[PDB]
Amino acid sequence: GSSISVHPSELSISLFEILQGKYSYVRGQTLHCSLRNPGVFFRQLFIHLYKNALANCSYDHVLSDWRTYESSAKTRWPEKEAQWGSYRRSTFDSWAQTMRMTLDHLLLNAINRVLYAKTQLSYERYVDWVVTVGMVPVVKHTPDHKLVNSIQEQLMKDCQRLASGEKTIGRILTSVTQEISNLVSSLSALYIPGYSEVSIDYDCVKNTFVGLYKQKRVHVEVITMPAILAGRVIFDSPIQRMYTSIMSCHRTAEHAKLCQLLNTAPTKALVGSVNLLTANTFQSLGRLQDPSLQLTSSHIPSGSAVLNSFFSSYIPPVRESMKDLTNLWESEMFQTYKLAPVVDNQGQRLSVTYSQDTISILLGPFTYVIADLLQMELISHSFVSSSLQDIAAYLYQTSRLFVYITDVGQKYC
Amino acid sequence: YSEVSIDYDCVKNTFVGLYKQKRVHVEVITMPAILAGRVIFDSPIQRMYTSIMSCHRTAEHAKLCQLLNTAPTKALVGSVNLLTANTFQSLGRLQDPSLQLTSSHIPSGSAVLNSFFSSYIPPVRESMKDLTNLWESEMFQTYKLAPVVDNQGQRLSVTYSQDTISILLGPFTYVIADLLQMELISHSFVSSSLQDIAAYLYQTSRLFVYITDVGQKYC
Amino acid sequence: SVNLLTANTFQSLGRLQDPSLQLTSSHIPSGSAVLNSFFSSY
Repeated sequence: GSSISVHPSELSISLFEILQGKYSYVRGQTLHCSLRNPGVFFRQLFIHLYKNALANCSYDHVLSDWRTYESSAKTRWPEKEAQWGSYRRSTFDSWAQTMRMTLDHLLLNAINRVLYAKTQLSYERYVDWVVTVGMVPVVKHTPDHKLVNSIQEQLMKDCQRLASGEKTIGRILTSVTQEISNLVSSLSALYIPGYSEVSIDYDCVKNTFVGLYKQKRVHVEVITMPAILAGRVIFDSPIQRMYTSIMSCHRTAEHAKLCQLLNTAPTKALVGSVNLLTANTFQSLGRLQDPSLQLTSSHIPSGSAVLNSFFSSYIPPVRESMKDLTNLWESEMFQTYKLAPVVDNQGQRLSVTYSQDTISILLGPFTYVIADLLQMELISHSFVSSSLQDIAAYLYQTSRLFVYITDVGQKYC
Repeated sequence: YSEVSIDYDCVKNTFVGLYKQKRVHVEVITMPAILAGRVIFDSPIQRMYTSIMSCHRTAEHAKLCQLLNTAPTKALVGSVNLLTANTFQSLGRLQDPSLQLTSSHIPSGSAVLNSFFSSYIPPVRESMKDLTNLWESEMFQTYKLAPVVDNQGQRLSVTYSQDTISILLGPFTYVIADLLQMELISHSFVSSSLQDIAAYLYQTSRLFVYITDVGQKYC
Repeated sequence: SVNLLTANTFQSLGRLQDPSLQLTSSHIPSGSAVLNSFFSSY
């Protein structure tokens, strides 16, 4: 009735080292290294914080500012009050392009500084958790106002570029700033706590699995429940499904190296420091005159009259196990996490991007389950290979601000 | 500033570095594993370290089997460069007992019953052909570099991508130096030229908007 | 015990001088005069 079992066993200490590649390493391990990419989750923080800044609905505030922009352009062009047909088409495009460069300057700078905050979360640990084990330890730290207070002064410094002087131009530009003032302080505080330590901390077995730091307990989040036998715990993991063939490749490679180093001497019979790549052939042969390298002694102890003898040659099948594993891990990430590669003509492989199916498997529980992040929205499929210039360009056409400008532009036509 | 493979680093809860008499601040992008016995890093070279060591030791093994099989006649007992030298001048210098025979003394109390011969067998170049495909899959998946390829699958020089510019030039610009106003480069600008950069930025600049505003009033 | 992929060739051959790796003993107990013999491969 104890109900406790150790998680860091002899199996689990070897599972984390497979990714680290000390024991066995092949070409198929590299496709897991693209699964550890934090830049796709970095795109989710860029889309979320930019969309809600452009989600403010202020109809009368937008239409009142074009009137003051029109009244400014009346004084800049004197003696042209009689004509007004050419006045519309030049100043309307002149009104729209002013508002893009102000959002290019101040709005995008606040997004990237939250995105690249020093030592807060770890997506590379999270892929190192989930692929190895279904459990994700959660250490909740205190939300510290160290990087937060550096942002809260830049809340004022976003206004200091306009210096609160242009109330007409600012009342759109601060309305999108006063929403991102509140949202960053709500997002960055939730961006702090969640931490874990891969291959360091300790985990136990009960009805609900528990983890522990030096003196405190650690909450455990499980995405895939392993099998718990009373003798030995077997995980439901893609590496655990690979563990038989990973062990078999290194032992036959050490067997292959053993047969190489045993067949060094050219003459085998019965009885009954300078690097050689750098050394000259004249200097090497003076050092190779040793009885260990030239002969193999086979003593054959007494009471033994040798009747016959045979010779055995070099035969490990070395590279056939390596060529299987490169096709084996290639079929693993493309079917467990369903990654879609891009392929040029004549079947040439390029870098593998993510898919819509892996963004529900990984970035679903990474965003929603780990941290209490309610308002977050999942990324569309075509945005994973895009650029930061391409993201803010496409989101403008579906934003709130473009609807108001199109409403103004179709009345005057 | 920093000094690669020169300065000194320690291990604590927060990692610290040191110059001759002053402390050096340490910025960490990937946290390694800290075991009490041996420290194992989370590095792409550290993930390669097993196969890098195995290639040189079997190449030194391959060179050892070459230099052991020099003499053409092997039996039991029981300075001018040769590329530059003439064949008549070389054979006068090759009349040496070390190059012609291999002595195998077989010490006393040993009546040799049988004997065998072993030939040259290292698998030399198969380890080298694996590593060229191994590092090719490493930078294209850890840093996600996009190459350009002509027809019939011919490889050209590999440019950067949008994914490596967040991994490398993100922490290089923002984390290291307090550079607030810096903006990350667009994707299509990495292969451009300096004439092409200033041409394209003019069409989205502030100055072109004012000139277009003047040019549409008079039309 | 050092892994042969990591070990030097000079350090390995000092450890490979063992009677188990070099020979196979086939005792063929008494009352048996061996007439012929054969070899089987992989």
